[PDB]
Amino acid sequence: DQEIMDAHKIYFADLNFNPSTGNTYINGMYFAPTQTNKEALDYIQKYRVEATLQYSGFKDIGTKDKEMRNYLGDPNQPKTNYVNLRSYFTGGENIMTYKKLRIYAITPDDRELLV
Amino acid sequence: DQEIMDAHKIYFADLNFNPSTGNTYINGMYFAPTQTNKEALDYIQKYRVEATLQYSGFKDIGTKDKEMRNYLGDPNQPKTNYVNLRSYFTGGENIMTYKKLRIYAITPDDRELLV
Amino acid sequence: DQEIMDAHKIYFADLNFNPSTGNTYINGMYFAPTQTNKEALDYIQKYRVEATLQYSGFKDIGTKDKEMRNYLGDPNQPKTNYVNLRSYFTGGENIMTYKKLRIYAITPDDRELLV
Amino acid sequence: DQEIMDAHKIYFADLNFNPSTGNTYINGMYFAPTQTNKEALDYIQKYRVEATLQYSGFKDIGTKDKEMRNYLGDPNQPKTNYVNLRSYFTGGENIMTYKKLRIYAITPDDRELLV
Amino acid sequence: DQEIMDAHKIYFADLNFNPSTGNTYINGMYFAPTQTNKEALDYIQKYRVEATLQYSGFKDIGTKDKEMRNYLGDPNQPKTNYVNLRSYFTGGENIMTYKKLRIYAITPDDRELLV
Amino acid sequence: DQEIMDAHKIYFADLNFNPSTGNTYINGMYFAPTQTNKEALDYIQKYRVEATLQYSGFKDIGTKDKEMRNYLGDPNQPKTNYVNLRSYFTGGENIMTYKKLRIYAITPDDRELLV
Amino acid sequence: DQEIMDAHKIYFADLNFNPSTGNTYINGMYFAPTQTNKEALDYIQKYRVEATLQYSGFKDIGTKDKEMRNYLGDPNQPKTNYVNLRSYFTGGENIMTYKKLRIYAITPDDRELLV
Amino acid sequence: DQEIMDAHKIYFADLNFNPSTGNTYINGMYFAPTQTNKEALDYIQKYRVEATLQYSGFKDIGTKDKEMRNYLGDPNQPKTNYVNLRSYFTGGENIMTYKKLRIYAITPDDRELLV
Amino acid sequence: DQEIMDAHKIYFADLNFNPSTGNTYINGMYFAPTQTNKEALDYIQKYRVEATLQYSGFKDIGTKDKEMRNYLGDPNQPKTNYVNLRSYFTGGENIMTYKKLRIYAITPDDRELLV
Amino acid sequence: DQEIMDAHKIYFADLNFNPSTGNTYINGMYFAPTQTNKEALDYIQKYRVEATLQYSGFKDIGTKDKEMRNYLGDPNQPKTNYVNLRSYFTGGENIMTYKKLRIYAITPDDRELLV
Amino acid sequence: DQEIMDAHKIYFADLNFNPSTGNTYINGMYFAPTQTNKEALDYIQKYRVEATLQYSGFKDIGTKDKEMRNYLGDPNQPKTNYVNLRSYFTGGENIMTYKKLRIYAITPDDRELLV
Amino acid sequence: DQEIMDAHKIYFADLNFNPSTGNTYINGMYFAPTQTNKEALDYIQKYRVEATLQYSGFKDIGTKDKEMRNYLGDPNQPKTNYVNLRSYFTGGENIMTYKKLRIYAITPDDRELLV
Amino acid sequence: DQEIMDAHKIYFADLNFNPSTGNTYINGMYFAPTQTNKEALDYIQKYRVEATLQYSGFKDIGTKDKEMRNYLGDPNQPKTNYVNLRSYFTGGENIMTYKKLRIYAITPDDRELLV
Amino acid sequence: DQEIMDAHKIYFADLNFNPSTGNTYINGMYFAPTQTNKEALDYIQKYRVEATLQYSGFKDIGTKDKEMRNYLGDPNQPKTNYVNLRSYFTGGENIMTYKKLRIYAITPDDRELLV
Repeated sequence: DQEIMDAHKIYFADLNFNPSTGNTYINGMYFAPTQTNKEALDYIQKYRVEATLQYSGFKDIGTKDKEMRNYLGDPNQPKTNYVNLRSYFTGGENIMTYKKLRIYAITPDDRELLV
Repeated sequence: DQEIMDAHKIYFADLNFNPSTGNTYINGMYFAPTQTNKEALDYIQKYRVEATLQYSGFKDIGTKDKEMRNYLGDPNQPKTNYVNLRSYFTGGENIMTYKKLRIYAITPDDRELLV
Repeated sequence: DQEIMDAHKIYFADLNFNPSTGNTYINGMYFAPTQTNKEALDYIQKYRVEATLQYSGFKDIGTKDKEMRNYLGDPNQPKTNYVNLRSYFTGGENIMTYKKLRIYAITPDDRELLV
Repeated sequence: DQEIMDAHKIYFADLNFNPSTGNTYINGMYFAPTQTNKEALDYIQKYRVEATLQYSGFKDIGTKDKEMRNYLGDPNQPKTNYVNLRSYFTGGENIMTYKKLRIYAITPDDRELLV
Repeated sequence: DQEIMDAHKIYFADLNFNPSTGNTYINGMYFAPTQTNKEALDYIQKYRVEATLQYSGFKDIGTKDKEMRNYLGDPNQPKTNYVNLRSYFTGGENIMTYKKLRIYAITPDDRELLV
Repeated sequence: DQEIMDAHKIYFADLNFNPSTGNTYINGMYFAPTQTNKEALDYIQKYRVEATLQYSGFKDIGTKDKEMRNYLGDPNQPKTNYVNLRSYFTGGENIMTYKKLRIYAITPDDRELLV
Repeated sequence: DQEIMDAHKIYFADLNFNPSTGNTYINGMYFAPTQTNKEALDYIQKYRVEATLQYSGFKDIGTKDKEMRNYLGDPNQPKTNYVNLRSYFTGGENIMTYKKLRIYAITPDDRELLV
Repeated sequence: DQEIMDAHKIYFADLNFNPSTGNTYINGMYFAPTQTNKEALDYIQKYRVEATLQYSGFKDIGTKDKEMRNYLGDPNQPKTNYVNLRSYFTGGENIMTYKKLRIYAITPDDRELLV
Repeated sequence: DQEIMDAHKIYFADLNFNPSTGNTYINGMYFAPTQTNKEALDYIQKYRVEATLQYSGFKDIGTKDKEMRNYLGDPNQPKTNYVNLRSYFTGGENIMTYKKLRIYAITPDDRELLV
Repeated sequence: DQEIMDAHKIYFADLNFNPSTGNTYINGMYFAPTQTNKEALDYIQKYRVEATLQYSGFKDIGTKDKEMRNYLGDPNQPKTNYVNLRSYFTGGENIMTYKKLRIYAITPDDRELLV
Repeated sequence: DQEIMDAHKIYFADLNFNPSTGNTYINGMYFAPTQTNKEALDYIQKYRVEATLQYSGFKDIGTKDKEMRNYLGDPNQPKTNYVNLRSYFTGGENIMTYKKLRIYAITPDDRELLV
Repeated sequence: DQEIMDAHKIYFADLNFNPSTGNTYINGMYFAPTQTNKEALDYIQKYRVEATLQYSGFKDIGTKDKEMRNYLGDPNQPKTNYVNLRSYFTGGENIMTYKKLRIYAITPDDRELLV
Repeated sequence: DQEIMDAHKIYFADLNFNPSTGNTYINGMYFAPTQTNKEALDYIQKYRVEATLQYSGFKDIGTKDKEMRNYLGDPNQPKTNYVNLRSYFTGGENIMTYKKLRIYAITPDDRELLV
Repeated sequence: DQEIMDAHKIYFADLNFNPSTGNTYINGMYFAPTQTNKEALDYIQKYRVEATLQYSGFKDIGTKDKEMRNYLGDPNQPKTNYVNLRSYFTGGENIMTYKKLRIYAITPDDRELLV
């Protein structure tokens, strides 16, 4: 059901501010808030990132799975998807310049979100 | 038992005040307080709102179900119905200008309350 | 055993004081303290009030049941009857001007206490 | 300026509730809240009560003076008069049945308030 | 310097929310925030309200004076004017339906703000 | 001593993070940290901003003065200059897109910093 | 075993002091502390008081049973008898002027203690 | 002015309760509450007791002076006299059986109060 | 095994100090600390005291049993015997003048310790 | 005035209890409580002890002076004398076996108290 | 699978700072953070150190086993290996000068990390 | 395996400092820390001390058993032996002058440690 | 007095440990602890550093003055010199690799300490 | 007055215990407690130590002065002398093996105490 699986462009990233610097880091993505007609988040299973770290930026980080907790940290909401940007093969932090998001169902590799 | 199912005009909405603004938002409706002769709240099951958000106001929000907790937050009261204005497909807040309330039993779509 | 069921004239009401007004509201009646010869409180079951609210005073409020907790809030006392003036079909508060108390055993409607 | 000195009928009494009884006692009178045209509270000086105590009710209690603190215990209000019902020749408490209020300027004895 | 003394239309009122009701009351007006070219708030001295109370709404309340504290309760701001809606000849509360605002310099009576 | 008064390009802005949004606001500029050869911050006196607010972005905000507190909130540092982005003719917040900084000595209007 | 059942004259009453009065009230009787030769407290079962209340003093109060807790509120003591002066058909308090103590075994009515 | 100096029969003693005994001890006498016509407490100066201690009861204790603090420990009361039963030549405590009260003005020795 | 059952002369008493007196009372006896060769504390079972109370000193108090808790209140010690001077037929306290200690095995009455 | 200076036999010592021993030590003597006829404590000035320490008991300790604080640690008492058993040429503690008390006025050496 | 078992050069040691000295001690090694292609940490089992202590530095310390807790003390990370530098036959502390790390699989003794 | 059972000379004693004295007491011995080649602590079972107490120093104290808790109070250490110097037939404390340590396996009495 | 002003080689640096890194930073130098014969710290006045920062390491930092507080943070010590490594023209932190220390009396530039 | 200035052999040292070692360090000497006949501590002024440190033990430490605080840390004692073992030219700690104590009056160098 390919095309509507590409059609969930609305998204939100979770932030973390560091004082005594001037920048904000990403530590998670509250992904695909539940609209009226969207239940294709059952077929899609696995996620893969290619981000920009603080040291040696563009690199493959690895493939992990979704963790459906909530939307916007609110208890009375549906369960939406959430890409966790911590359980990944990294040591540094992640910044907000550019990023690529390769997504794995059974055998596609669709690029679903580009900043 | 249609007509008395339309005859429960008494209602109350639950509020939330924001300081450093001047307005009050709605976050729930303590609906149909129990009068002497009203037990038609068993047949009615599902609810649907069409409200005015802070951004792109009039839109269909979706259909959800009742949560009979209490009336006016008081422990020694009967159980009345309560439309929860949080478990709905929204991201913003809701305001107090105008609203429409489409109600679903088995196959009617009766408009039960208009502000 | 009708007449002694009418003969329990001693009673006490439970109060609630509001500051920044000048009046006191009723929120319960510790009813029929246990005297030496009174065990007719087993046959009587249900109670009904016709009180004076803060808005639209004299009206039928409804029929409810007894809740034998204690007398005067004291732990080492017998269990006496208690009319709860909260689990009743009302929204406002109750005041101390005038009141009527219609009491239901199997099929009498005896008026047991008049202020 | 006699007649307007009689014309300040609006008043308020300060209460004290005792639990494990059913009554409320008077312990002060926030007297003559400041209206638009009333500055005759400068000429009047002394006050005298004839109240109903808990024991041997109607008796002369004595003559004392005013204590202009506030109105309704609120800091941002004008200063109004206040009859203190504690600095008086009594030992018991005062109740809310009936009372007489004899007021002393230079040589009148005007009865200013009757309950 | 009459006309610019009429030209300060930007304003803000200070609110107070009561739970277990559904309304919000006014208890002050943070008046005339300091724009780039406005120093006519020195000539104007006294204020007078004609509001709508909870009981017997439209009435003259009286004339009082300004209290320059701050703007929006913030310490690092200029001093702006503030109409205090408490030091006025009233006993009840004030609501948000309609209001009239008669303002007194030396001898004008300009109506400066109408809701 | 014009040119070195233009030559203090190193700067730092003070931030404020809002949760339940995704952005960071500016609320001050710790300006011109003290290098080895820079004592031209005595001649310069007044500052003027032209920023982008949350509503009606590009506008003249006004002219104010410096407040030499510290650098980076640290007690054992020299006193450097600080543009306060709060004591200015605004009501909303300020964001980080674009900004202009017009600076006033006796009679120049030098643009000292552009983002 | 009648006579030694009368021979336990040593006793102690439990007190309660009220400030802002001058008197002390009785609220229990730690009865018959265990001497060397006294085990007749097994045959005796029920107790009855005729005391002096604060209002309408001498009256029959009723028959109740013993509650063997301790002696003098001390944990390392034997269990002695205790007449509870609270679980009795009264509303007021009890005072220390005069009292009568009618005691019920199977069919005697022995007066065991007189003050 | 001898006779009215004898005519102040109203009095009150201050108590102290000891638990794990059954008695109450006297530790002060709030003496001569202020009635309407009594200002003979200026001429009288010194006091002397002959009480009953816990050991070797009836003995002369000594002569001391008055300490006008208040009446009944209440701040808004007049100043009345107070015999302090602690600053006296004793080591034990005082009990409530019998007492004699020898009072010294310039040269009388009037017995003013007998229990 | 009589004689070594008499040969445990080492002992210790447990004290209790009262301030505002000058004396110390006995409230227990940590009896027979465990030496190298002493296991005759198994055959001996019951104890009896004849002490000096505060009132009517020398009297038989009664027979009770041992409570092997510890020695000197220390957790890492063996279990030694302990005569409890509280679970005995008394009402007052015990003092340190003179005492007699009659000890009961099956049928001896050996006096084991004399002060 | 020699003989009455010898006639103040009533005295009291201040104690200190040590747990994990069995004894009580002396750390002060509240000396000569004020009786009715005793004001010879003005002429006497200096004190000298010959006590029994924990090590090398009977020895001259030295001469010191009185410290009139109170009697029995009570604030509402007269000032009586107090021999301080700490400001003396010792290192150990003092016990309660035997003691001698040599007292120095101008030139007598009267032994005033012997235990 | 020998060579890639040698190819995990990335590592991290856990530190402990002592104030009132100038040095930092090692108390653990968070070993082999999980990269993309490394699952040879299953075959390797046992570890052995030859470190430099504070006293008699170079010595064999002994052979122990791995404790897979986390990486960098972070809960949302994979499980990596951890050499515990406490459960080893030592008494002193370990310093940061030089160290040797002999590692035991079934029968190799590969030196895996040298500082 | 006698000789290596004698060869564990490394040891450590556990201390306890008393203020207001100048000495330190022994209250345990963390015995035989685990070296590389020592597992003879399984055959040895029982211990016996001959120490110097505060009173009547050199005496046989008795035979007790080992309590393998830890080494140096540290949780991540092996279990080593520990002679408890409290569960022994003593009443006083132990000091650090001289000591003898007689150790019991099945039938030897080897002296293992001498200070 | 040049040469002994060079002869104070003993020194100490003050540290600061950062967790979640592996290094320690310098934030001060407790300089020249007071030996027996050293009072040349009066003539020397000013100090200058050339350190290695975290970014663009070797650079002139500037000239500042001494702050004689203490030695090793201890209150009962003499006053020694202290180079403050914070009041210097820097923004980053300082590390422990290499450093140069140029010292200014009236007109020498002696290098006093090299790591 | 030389010889009695040598005759004050009684002394006491102040200790400091370190856990996780086995030793106690000296950090002060409460010197010459005040006996009956000793007031030669006025002529003596200065002190000098030659102790054994933790590193390079026997060395001259320097000359300092007395600090008369108290004896044994007790407030109600005379003022005795106190050698402070902290304000001395050292960096390490001091131990309890051997020590020499050279004392300076005007021109003697008497060795007053040897351990």
